[PDB]
Amino acid sequence: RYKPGTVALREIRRFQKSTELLIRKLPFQRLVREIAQDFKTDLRFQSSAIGALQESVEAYLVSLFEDTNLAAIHAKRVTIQKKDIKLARRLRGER
Amino acid sequence: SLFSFYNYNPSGNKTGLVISCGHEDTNVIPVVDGAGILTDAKRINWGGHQAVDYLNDLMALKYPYFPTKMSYLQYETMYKDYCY
Repeated sequence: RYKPGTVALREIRRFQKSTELLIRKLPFQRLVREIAQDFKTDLRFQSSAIGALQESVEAYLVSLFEDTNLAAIHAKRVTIQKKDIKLARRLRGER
Repeated sequence: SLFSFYNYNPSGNKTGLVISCGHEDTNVIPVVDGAGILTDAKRINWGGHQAVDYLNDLMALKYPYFPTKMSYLQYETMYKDYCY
């Protein structure tokens, strides 16, 4: 049979060199549409602004995620938790 | 307005008061001996068009999350049917 962890680093390497888009266009597009509903009504968009939004969000999530990975290994751990995320938010200074 | 007054007073020399509610304005014209005294007429800048626009604005402000867009003719039907 198999062992966990080695296939985890395997598709870490598989997604590491490839630099594709990750999250699909349509559901995040709908989410952007409903999050702009409450400020102004009957707002349209364009396809370049949605892609700019996707790029900024994936950049934010990656830049938070290896930082919270570093926060996880500094407490001698591999699995991430709530308090690792709160510590990353506190140390990066959005509070 | 004076044409309608002449229609309902065909002698052409009567004395009366005319109130006309038009599409874009409302006028009050006094008539002396069949001749309109235009130095005493008055006008209010309000008509049916402004009334339907007023109803449309009130409905837009009342329900800000209405999912369907309503046309001018629909608001005209609501103004014609249920206003008194």
